[PDB]
This record gives sequence, C-alpha cells and structure tokens, in this order.
Amino acid sequence: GKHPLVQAIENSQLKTDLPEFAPGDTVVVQVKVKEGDRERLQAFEGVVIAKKNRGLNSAFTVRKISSGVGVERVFQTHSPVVAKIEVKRRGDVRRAKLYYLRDLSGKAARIREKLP
Amino acid sequence: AIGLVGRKCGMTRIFTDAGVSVPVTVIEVDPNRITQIKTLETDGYQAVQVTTGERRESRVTNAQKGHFAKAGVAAGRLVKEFRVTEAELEGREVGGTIGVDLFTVGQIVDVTGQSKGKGFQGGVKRWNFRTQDATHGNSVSHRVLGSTGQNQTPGRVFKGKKMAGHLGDERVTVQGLEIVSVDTERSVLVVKGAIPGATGGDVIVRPTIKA
Amino acid sequence: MRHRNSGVKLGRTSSHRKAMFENLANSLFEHELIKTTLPKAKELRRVAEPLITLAKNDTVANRRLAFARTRNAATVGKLFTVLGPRYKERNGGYLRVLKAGFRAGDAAPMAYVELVDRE
Amino acid sequence: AVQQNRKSRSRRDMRRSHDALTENALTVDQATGETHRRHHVTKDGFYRGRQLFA
Amino acid sequence: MIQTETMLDVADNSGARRVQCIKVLGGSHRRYASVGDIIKVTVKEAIPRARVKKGDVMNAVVVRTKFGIRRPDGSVIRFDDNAAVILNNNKAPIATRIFGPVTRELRTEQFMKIISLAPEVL
RNA sequence: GUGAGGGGAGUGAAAUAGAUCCUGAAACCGCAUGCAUACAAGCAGUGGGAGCACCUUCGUGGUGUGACUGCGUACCUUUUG
RNA sequence: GAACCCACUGUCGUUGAAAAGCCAGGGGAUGACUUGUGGAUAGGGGUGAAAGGCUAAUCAAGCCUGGUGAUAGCUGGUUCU
RNA sequence: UAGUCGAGUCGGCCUGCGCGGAAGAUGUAACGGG
RNA sequence: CAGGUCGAGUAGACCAAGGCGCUUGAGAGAACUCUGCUGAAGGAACUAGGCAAAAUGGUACCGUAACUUCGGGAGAAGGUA
RNA sequence: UAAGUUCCGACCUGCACGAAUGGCAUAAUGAUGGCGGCGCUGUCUCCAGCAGAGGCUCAGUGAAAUCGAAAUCGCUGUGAA
RNA sequence: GUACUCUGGGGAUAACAGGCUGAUACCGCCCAAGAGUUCAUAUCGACGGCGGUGUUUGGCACCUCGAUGUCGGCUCAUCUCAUCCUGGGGCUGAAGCAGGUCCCAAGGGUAUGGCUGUUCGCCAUUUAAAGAGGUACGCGAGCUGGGUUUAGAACGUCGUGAGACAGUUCGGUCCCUAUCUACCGUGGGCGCUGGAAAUUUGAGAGGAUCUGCUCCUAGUACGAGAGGACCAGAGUGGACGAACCUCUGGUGUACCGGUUGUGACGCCAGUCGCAUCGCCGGGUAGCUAUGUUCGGAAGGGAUAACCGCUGAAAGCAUCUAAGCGGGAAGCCUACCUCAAGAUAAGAUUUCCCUAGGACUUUAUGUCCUCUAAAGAGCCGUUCGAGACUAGGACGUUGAUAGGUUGGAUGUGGAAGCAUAGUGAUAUGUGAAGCUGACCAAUACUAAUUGCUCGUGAGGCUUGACU
Repeated sequence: GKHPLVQAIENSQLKTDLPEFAPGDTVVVQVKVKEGDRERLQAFEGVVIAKKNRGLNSAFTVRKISSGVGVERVFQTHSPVVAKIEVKRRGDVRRAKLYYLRDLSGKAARIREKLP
Repeated sequence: AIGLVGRKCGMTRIFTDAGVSVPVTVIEVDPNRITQIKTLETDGYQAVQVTTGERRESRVTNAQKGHFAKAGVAAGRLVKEFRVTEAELEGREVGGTIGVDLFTVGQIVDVTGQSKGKGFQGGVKRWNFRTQDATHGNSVSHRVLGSTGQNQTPGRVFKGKKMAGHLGDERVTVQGLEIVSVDTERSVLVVKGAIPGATGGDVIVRPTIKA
Repeated sequence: MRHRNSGVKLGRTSSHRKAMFENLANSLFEHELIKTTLPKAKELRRVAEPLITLAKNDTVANRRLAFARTRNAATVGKLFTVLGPRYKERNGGYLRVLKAGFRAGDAAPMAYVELVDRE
Repeated sequence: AVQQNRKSRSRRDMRRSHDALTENALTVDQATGETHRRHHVTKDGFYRGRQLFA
Repeated sequence: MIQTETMLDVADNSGARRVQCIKVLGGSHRRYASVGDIIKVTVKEAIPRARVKKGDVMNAVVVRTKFGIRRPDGSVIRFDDNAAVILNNNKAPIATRIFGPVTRELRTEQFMKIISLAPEVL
C-alpha cells in the first residue's frame, strides 16, 4: 500500500498518541471487552518480542506466562480495541526479534534493564 | 445496468468504531464520458458506450479521432459498452459524464476484471490433482496425470478431459461485494473484499444482478 | 513465475556470477571501452555505476567499502582520483551500451560498453 | 513408439511449410552512407555521429 | 489445529493426564478441530484411583491450541500447549476444577461452567 | 584465403571424353512451365463429364489438367472360411 | 577406524559414461588376510568351504576344422503367354 | 311391489386387426434414412 | 616419494612446491523430470514393511539392569563440564 | 490396541514332532526371519517457496528402432465373431 | 524325471480376455394351501406355471501361440438404474412421532482407521448417506510388485531313486526419445463482394446444481399419559469451487548481522575467498495456504407419478373421447465463461483512395509512366503477458527500462577517533552504518537517421425510391 491514494486513505485513520516502546520493554495493554451491553477494560501484561512498523499496518507481539502456561498475542497497533499502552520497564537486548525466549524457563528468561 | 469502469489501486484495511478490521480494495475512477447511445431503431438493442482515461494524439488513429470528435469528448485509454433499459436510459445524452455518485454506501455490487497470468500449469495446480507417493519405489511419476482413459472400449480420450495447460489471465466476475466508501472529492470507491486482477488493471463495477 | 523479479542467472552459481561481474567492472574501469555479450553488458550497469556514485566522495570508509567490493587497489585509486571527479556533476548515466552485431563462434549477440567521456 | 507407416513426401513438405527464413532490418546510416543493421554500430565503429575508435 | 493421532493435555481434575484424538466430529471428511469443537479421545495416562481409567473412550472439548485463534480486529492468540476438557455422554463437563487459562469462545450455555471455574479468561 | 571450386582462352573427331574421367538405367532429391486445390470424410482407381492452357489440317481433331457425379474395404501365403 | 579387499539397502542408467556402472549409506581390515612375477592341472576331462559354480563377454558337457550339402512324415518359397 | 319416464336392451360362444405384460450401461441406435 | 596450520592420524577443511579449468556454445528462467535446502499445526494417521528421509555422533568425570560358558552383557541405559 | 488373520504366554485330538538324515535348551555373535516401544522426522493430512542440471529459443554437428501403400474423424450396426 | 532344459511345428489343440448358448445365476410376472388378525389380497407366502438379462458357475473351441503379456493397490475417470441420502406421491395394524409396501425421480453427494498381499470379511469410531452394476472382471508404451509362476534353500507328505505337491517357509532384474487417430493448450495461412480502426447482436458450447444443526411458529395440532406436528420464517456450520495477499504465517542462495577453521590483501586495524548459502539469528518485494473474501441464488415455462373441474359414449356413474387445471433436487430458461470458419461468414460509428498514355484476345483485358493514402509490420526500451508465439505500454511532441535524488522498509549501534579498564571488553560521537524486487520525482544513459507491405472510387441482373 505505497500508492499515494492508499497512503491518504490510511493516514486518515492514524492514531496520534502512541508511546515509544521497543522489543525489550515490558508493557501493559488495556483491551476493551464488551460482554452483553456492558463494556470493561482488561489488562494484558508481558514482554514485547517483535514489532512491525508498517504505518496503519503496524503490530507488536506480547508474551506472558499465565498460571504456568505461555500465551502470546499479536496486537494491531491502531485498532480501536487497544485502548492504552503503558511502558513499565525498558530492557536491553541485542536483536530485533526475541523468539529464543520461547525455549527458556523462568530464571533463564530474564531480560536486563536498560539504564539511562 | 449502468456501471463504471475504473482501475484497481490496491488493498488496505478499514477500522470500524467497534474495532472490527474490514479488508477493502480501492478503485480509482476517472469520470466516464458518454460517446454513443445505441437504440432499437438503428442498432437493434439499447446500450450506452463510454470512454475513460487519456491517450496522446500520436497513439490515436484517424478513425477514432473522428469518432471522439463526433462524440464531443476527449479520447480515452479504453472504450466499453453497458447494456441498459429504457428507464435508466433517461437523462443520459452523448457528451455527458457518469461518476462515483452513481453508487451509494451499503449497496451490493459485482466487480469484473482480468485474473493474473500463471502461464503453463499442470494438473496439481490447474485441477487439484492428487500426487503419487514420493517413496516406496516410485520411479518418475510424482506429479504426472496418470491414467487418461478406458481400454479398447471406447478406445479414445473424451472431450473435456482435464489436462495440463494455460491457467489464469481470463475474465472473472465476483458477486456480492458491499460498497464501503464513496469519496466524491477523490473520485474513489472502496469495496469490502478482494477483486480480480493485478494492481493497475482495469475493472468494471455494476449493480448486483442477484437481488 | 518471476513476477516483479530482478537479476540474472546466466547458467552460473551465485558466487561465480558475483566474481564474473566484479572482474568485468575492474576491466571496464581500467580500459574505458570493452566488448562483451549484450545481456552481460546490460547487467553490468547496476554493478558499475553505484561504484562511481560511491567514489564521488573520498573518505576512509568509502575507500574501504570500494576495496571490499572490488579487491583491486589500482581500481580503487583510479575510482577516487579520476572517475569520481570527472562525473562529480552528472546525475547517473555514466555508461553507454551499444549493440555491435553477432559473434562468429556461437552467433551470440554482442555489445560495446564505454564510459561517457572517455577522451 | 514409432510409426506404423512411412510418411509421404507430400506430408513431409507440408510439415516443412513453416521453415522459410526472413530478412533482417537494414538501413542506411546518414553519417557515412554505408548500409548497416538498424540500431547497431557500423562495422567501422560509427553510430549516431560518433566514432568509438581512433 | 487438532487431527487424528494428536496428543492433548488435560486441563481439568477428572483424572486423565494425556489423551489422543481419534475422530473429529461435526461432519463428513472434517479435517481439523479448533477451540470450542467436540472431539473423540482415548485416555492414555490416568492418575491412580481416579474415575477415568486407562483405555476409556470419552468425549472432550478443545480449550487451548498452539495454532491459535483469530479475533475480529485481526489479532491472533496462541498457546504453548494443546489442552482439552473431558465431557460425559451428554457433552457436559464432568470435572470440578479447571486448570490453566481459557478463551472467550467457550462463552456458551454448554460450557458456562468451564468459563466460571477457569482462573483467567482472555 | 597463392585453398577448394568454377568462368573464359587453348588441345582434341568428341571436354555433361577434364583425370573414381567409355555408355550413365532405377530407387531418392532439386529448379522451371500449364492445369487443379483452403465447406469437405475412407485401397486413391474406374465409367461418365464442364471449364482452362498449348498445337492446330482449326475438326465430330491432338497434347496436358480434371470442378461435379454412379460404382468400388491392396497383394501373397494358409484355410471350412 | 583410513589405505587395500568385498558387495547388504535405496536412487539414477536400461538405443547407458559403462555388453554389469555412478552416487549416498554398508562389511572385513594380523588373518581360514590381500597381492606381483613364473609355473602345474584339458572336455565325459580338469578344478570346486558345493551354486551344476568356473574352465578367455560362450557351459546339464569349451572352441576350431573335418564326416557334411547330417536327417527333418515339419514351416516357407518356387519366375513368360 | 308400483309408477309419473318411453323401445330397444341383458348375458354368452366362434372369428379379423389392435392394447397392457416390456429394465442396462458410448450417442437417437428394435422401418437403412427422410 | 609425499611439506604447512589444526589434528591421534597417510582421516578431515584450507594452502606450499607442482599441475590444471578437463574440445560445442549463447539466451530464456513454462508444465514435467533429476539433485539439494527450508517449512505453519499434527507426528507413522503412509505403506506389504518407518522403504526413503529425519535423528545420534568428540574428550574428561560420574553412573550403569536381567542374564552369563565369569571372559562378557557394557560406549548398556543415563547425566555433568 | 479404541479396533490384533501377525506376535507373546497357556491348552493338546500331533490331518502329517521325536532323539547323531540327532531331541530339548542355551551366554556371546548375525548388512538373518517375526512383533512392540522412545526420540525423530515432508512417509503422510497436503503440499508451498527457493538453488543447481535438463526441458524451451538461437548458431554448428547430427543417430535410433519401424515402415505394402495412404486424400490416416465420431456413433450405431455388420462382418474370420 | 527334467523348475537346469533344447529344436521343428499348431490357435488343426488347452490356461486369460472376446464370441455363440443360457443348464446354473439374478430379476420380473401368473395362481392362491396357509400365517398374521381368533377381524383386512396391510405384509409374507406352499405346490405349480410363464418370461427378461447377460452381472455368477458352466457348455462349445469361432479369433489371436513368426506373443492380444500380469491378481490386488495407487492416480484418473465415463455410463446404467434394478435409488443409499437428498426431492414428489398412493395404500397401510397410517391418533402423533416413526415405520412397512408400491409408483415417479440419475441434478448433486455418497467415511477415517486396526488385522490380513488380498478383492472380500470381522472389528472401533463417524456421516444425511457410507447403493448395485458395465466399461479387455475400466485404467501397468501412467506408477508399484505385496500374492501368484524360473533358477537357491528348509519342514511336512509321496516315491527305491532322479524328483513331485488337495501343502508350508526365508530370498529373488518391470525396456521403449510418440509417426497417425484421440485429447489439453497456443500460433501461421486464406476466406468473409474496395480497404482500414474500434465497439458489438447471439444460432450454439461449456461450467455450477450438495447438505447438517439451532431458534420461531408451539409444549401448538394430535394424543389416557408418555410423546409431539404439517406448513412457514431467521441464523449458523461441514465439504466443494473461485479469486486475492489488507491481516496471520511459510519461503525468500543478489538484504543486514553473530560466529569456527584456514589462506590471502607488506604488518596492526579493517576486509575478502573456500568449507552444503561453512554454520547460526532475523528479513523487503514476489509466489503461496494452513490466511482473507465470495458462490451454489431466488424466479419463470412445460411436465413425470399423483390429484382434479365440467362431460358423453352408456338417461346413472365416470380426471376424457370434446374443453380446461394443479403438480418434483428431473427438462428448457434463469447465474458465470466462450462464441459470426454461424462459408448462414451478421450489426453499428468513424476514417482513406476519384492520374495519364499505348495495344488487341474487346474486357472488373493487358503493358509503360506517374502516384502509393488510411493503416499494418520490421526494429528498439519493456511488462504484474509469456515455452516460442500471441497479448499490453512506450520510442524525444518521451517517464518505456536502467541509473540518480528523496521517502519507506529490514538489520540493530559501521569505520575512525576519544574515554574507562592490567585485559577480555564497555561507553560517546549516533538508532549510526548498510540496505534486491517497493513508492514519488528527474532526460543523466538507451528507445537515431529509417525501411517494407498495404493503392488510385470498387463487376453484372432485377426491383424501390431518387
């Protein structure tokens, strides 16, 4: 979608409040859930492992451990469902994608913090 | 019915307020200029001929130059006909223009185009034939057709038998597509789903025949 | 299918093709006029011209990159002393490819490759 | 697999009916007036009012 | 993406530990089952003295898959394991405790008890 | 191409008697002239038969070609066939 | 476990690179081991840890010449009016 | 059993020609065709 | 006969002295065939048969069952650097 | 094993075992026959992409088996069937 | 005795397949002891009789022995209806639900595995259903070779023996570059009443026709209760098919990085070659499914079984002889695609050509001079089009391709210098450096000067109007 008309159509929908985050960081995502006629916000906390920067087609992957079971979710950055993104920790890694974390246990899966 | 000729620009997505992601295709439309009306008296059938786009003079033959001059319109890259009825023939005269306003948001339409060319292709891709075993003694017969007929009776191969050949690059129509947006200022139609052909191909949009 | 693909094969392994094109670029930079096969000449532009663009600016990093690409000290020196300054104000198009008939041994089409301002 | 009958000379000629050759595109280059192959340098190194050699 | 010969872990306290899918129900030539679909399984490993014995043939519902499930916004949710929950002959859960997370595609009158007993829903 | 191969000149009664050289058949393969041939289904001929080209003692003629049409499933051997 | 000697599986080749092979795997590898040069055993005979195996791309009786133009109640062929 | 109805009609045998019984795979294909 | 680095090694990768690019080529980059690499989820559901492919693989230390003809099994299995 | 004509253990009416043309058993050994398991995987659900070599086009050289002769279609029927 | 075999012959003579026949087999019909019902030709059905077919076992030896070369599996199929599911009906020991029997209907659909070489068969678990049959018991110049049928070897049995089997067991070579017909794709030639560019009508052809479940009518009709509708409406699934790459992934040997051994660039630093792309971690375009979207609608006409209206023959009765109606996933249309070689060669819009002289065979006749238009090709730069072709764009009055510039994307902190640290190394300059196919702009490079083909107003007859 690199043609100017497509770029205009996509630019019409871009968000304007996204915070800055990078793969190594730990983030909290607020997800809107509508049950019946009631709408609420649910938190999803985990470590980012992959980030695709493609304008309106941008996304990021978050991995967490829920009661001993690993869960990964790919969030579409500009989707209305994603209400808020909060960066709680900033890590120090050497590669863009951290798929190797899938095979590492709790203690071995530690990510060092980036210091100013 | 009265339709529109346009160009396929590409695919993208639309986010609804509820958060749903709708895949869409964008069609650039240069308003179509009417060049001729065919009627029962002179041609034997009722139709409207339109042209769109532009063409440099050196690429326009003298006969087409005279045709467009009689029409009173500038030459276009292509010329196409729409079969119509008396009711929709009203208000349409040579030299007029048809634009994106012909359609409305929520309408169901059909889209016609030219599919991508795959060249020479075999049964596996052309006809979804099942392959034979890769191991257990198979010599050279992994993707071959196999048996093609019966024995001395009838002693031939019937017409219509499926075999390897050219695939794609043909006219294809897709029905039941929903108009998602009609941008008059940009002269663009946004339609849910996929439409045939490659980016930059010519496409035709008509009201859905099935109601 | 090869929809929207770029590059050539010429019946060689990838490393062999890279080495052959580097040799052709070195010969062109040395002589300023060569005769070869037409497809090879057409492919030679995408390899030879970026080197001149790189040599347009003289720095240690640029010279080391040119040495990595060519492996020829004489070619690097000429690129950074003569050809770069000559084409400093030219927006691409440093080469000329001219069809020159067919070759007796195998009837293969041939072309001349020349630098724009040879003399 | 092989023929059950020998083919006729008439059928052989009918198959060869598509074997005729064609002429190339030859033109006169204004610079020297010598006949040359269109869009190609002349045998003496002339093209579009430029001489490659010395 | 579960098919015949696929092994699954047990996310309930029925007594079974590992099960093997032997059939995908719901149609002729049906190939795969996802979250919410009913499968036929056999018990391979069962904790001693539990209600379910080894070699028993029962019904079960898939609750977690590694292939993952898509959501309307275009996101995908994946898990680290393939897990199901056993059912009786009326297709109702037969366990009192649910282990591990579950998803919202089970929010039906048939599996509301799984939804209630699950610790986390996402 | 100081090649092979030819063309002229010359010898000879004779050079398509010019040296894989007396005569030079057939299978097979070229060039030129005349007629027929791209809407029609099969052992390819046979009995009829319009038109065309050439030669004509111009004839109820001769030499080539054969639109259209009736009939018509090779030869030998071995066999009840 | 290399060299050297073998030939258990699979692919390719089957008018082959090859009238017995190539490639990837496989077995023995101080012994009843492998191998060079020169010798002995000859056809109803030789040799054989034995398969009727080998005895010059030929083996339930090698090859060459002679009897010899063997015999064949069998198959084919048999020329002008 | 009556009768307001007004002339044919009820049931059989021997014979001519017709009807049902009658479903298969390549394409009408059980008058050579029209 | 046979060198250098690593290496137990005449195994193996890259080099020295030395030798060579192997007597048809140029393009294109369809189906199909041969060779090779990677592959989502499943993991023998394939098939006569796990054929083929995949997989294991070194050094040092720990530890190693039934059964044994007391030699073995045994590098059993398995684990650490 | 969910499902076992194969396999293991047991029964004995042995159609038609049986003691140096040897009987029962046996540790080690076997590119030996049969059954099961872990790991592993494109064997498979079901195939997709990519790399090399052919295939295809151009230039040079230039085979094969077969072959009564051919102006060498479908259906139904008939016919050395 | 020969399975260690060999030569001359035969389709004069067997095994496979075809042919004739139909005893046998299958299917159908005629009659009506009897059973159910202790009450019905509802359903079975004794003995006996008459037919159809060519699917079984057989009979005969007509075709092939100077060869028609094989059981099952795989791949791919075409047809029949004696119909497994889905569709429409009559009768019924048909309250409902459901079932039994019979009539019509061939459009579509019609499992995965365990054991066995098996076709079969038993079994587990599904589905609306897991139908029967013909096509050389379809298909081996398309694949396999497990069984069966050579040569080795062993057990049981027979024989004195060589050896053999109403047996068993381990092992054991599958050739062919396609001339013709046929079929799937794709071009060349001529023709279509002067020539050319473009848009088109539709005689006809092909493709597609599947189905589960939930709710609603409704606990309604019905029915001691239990149980539970016809009809009608909405939604959501399975399988199949098409298109597509926005999303999720795979690949991505011309993109980035980490790292081992070795060689080299005079040395350090920095790089490059080889080792499967040396190995390892990511990954842009393109292609692609397991990803996304869409479809099988609804209608109309005729009609099968069946149900009728009115109506005589035959005063009544009667769906019929007059007249007239309803009626199915079946047929013709309808939806998608192809289609004037439809030699019947169709239609519409616009465009191009209107010179002279000589001759006889007196004609859409020849020869010379002059003139060649509208267009179409050759050639070049190319493509999301492609085997070659064909098809689309562009050729200086240009953005057709390459390059250049600027974005974007991927990788993740270039080299040099400085600082800290004894050193491995770390930090700053700085999210830097590099970046195939993508987007926009740009004439720097290439698409030059050009050539060939295609002509000069389009015969005759009749009629209508000019």
